Amino acid sequence: STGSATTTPIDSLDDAYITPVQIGTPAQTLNLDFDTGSSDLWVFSSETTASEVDGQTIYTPSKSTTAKLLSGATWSISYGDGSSSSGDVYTDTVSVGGLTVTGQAVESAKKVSSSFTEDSTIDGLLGLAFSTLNTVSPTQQKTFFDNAKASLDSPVFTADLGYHAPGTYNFGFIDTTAYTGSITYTAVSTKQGFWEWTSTGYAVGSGTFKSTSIDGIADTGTTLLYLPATVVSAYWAQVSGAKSSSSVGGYVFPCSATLPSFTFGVGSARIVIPGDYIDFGPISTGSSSCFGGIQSSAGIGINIFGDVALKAAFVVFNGATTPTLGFASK
Ligand SMILES: NCCN1CCOCC1
Repeated sequence: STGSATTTPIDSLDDAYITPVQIGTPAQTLNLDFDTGSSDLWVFSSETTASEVDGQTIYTPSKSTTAKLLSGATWSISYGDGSSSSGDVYTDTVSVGGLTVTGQAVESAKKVSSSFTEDSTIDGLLGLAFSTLNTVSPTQQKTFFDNAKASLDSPVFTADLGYHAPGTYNFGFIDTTAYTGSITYTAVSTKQGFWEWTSTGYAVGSGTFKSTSIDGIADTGTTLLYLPATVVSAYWAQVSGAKSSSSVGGYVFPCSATLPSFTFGVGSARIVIPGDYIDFGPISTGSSSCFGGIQSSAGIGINIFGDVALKAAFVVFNGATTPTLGFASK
């Protein structure tokens, strides 16, 4: 089998992408943030504290004839950005772009932190990292991809995010019309539960490529590109007026600038992120300063190839027994 669903930016800056997901019988469609950096499929629900719901579509398991309460199972997650959520677990039929998984764990939120409440466009998350990071306790649950894996024509999923435009998540197949050149695959370490790989280096604009190993994760659930301070400083040094701001929380630059591209290595292949993708957006509407799409990973503990980087490529998350990651230009 296969599935194909369109993913859409939630706002004019691509702060996050939402993909419609069908849950239950009859279908209840919720717009979830597909996150390759986490492994819980959780939704705003009929159990969520009313004061913490502000415009989101909720999942009501009592209205689903296929919903089954997973007795004694609870979940509680805290993300790298400081946001959190928790609640109970049901199993239900979940479909993404025509691909159906029966008995998928759907984590019904009872509580969500304020960061979630204020994003009316995000009805929950659909985790696509390895199932070893799933928070369901005591019985750890599998991700939608992990459950679908055996039934798919090929055990893979692809991310094709658009810049200020819709994109696609495909399951079980590779669309050979969606990219230029070829897909270069690279090794993945599953030791930390992430799609963790090693980039072979970088270039700033038309500069000479520097061969240097950069371990990081392909994370569709992170908005920006987070790289070592050395790399990030060499990039922003090419932009007049760029500087790190403590009030904004990172590199800002004058909105008047046209930015250089940033290239990252995938084996002997090169993915070029256009300068416009790195011009993330104004720190406020009408502001003099704009927030950088490339930021330092110094306080995080891991480098993150977030949406700024992934939207420049067709990305294959290969879930075979020994997982690999593929990148193609587009
Ligand atoms: N609620 C703050 C976080 N979110 C994250 C996704 O984009 C919008 C802002």
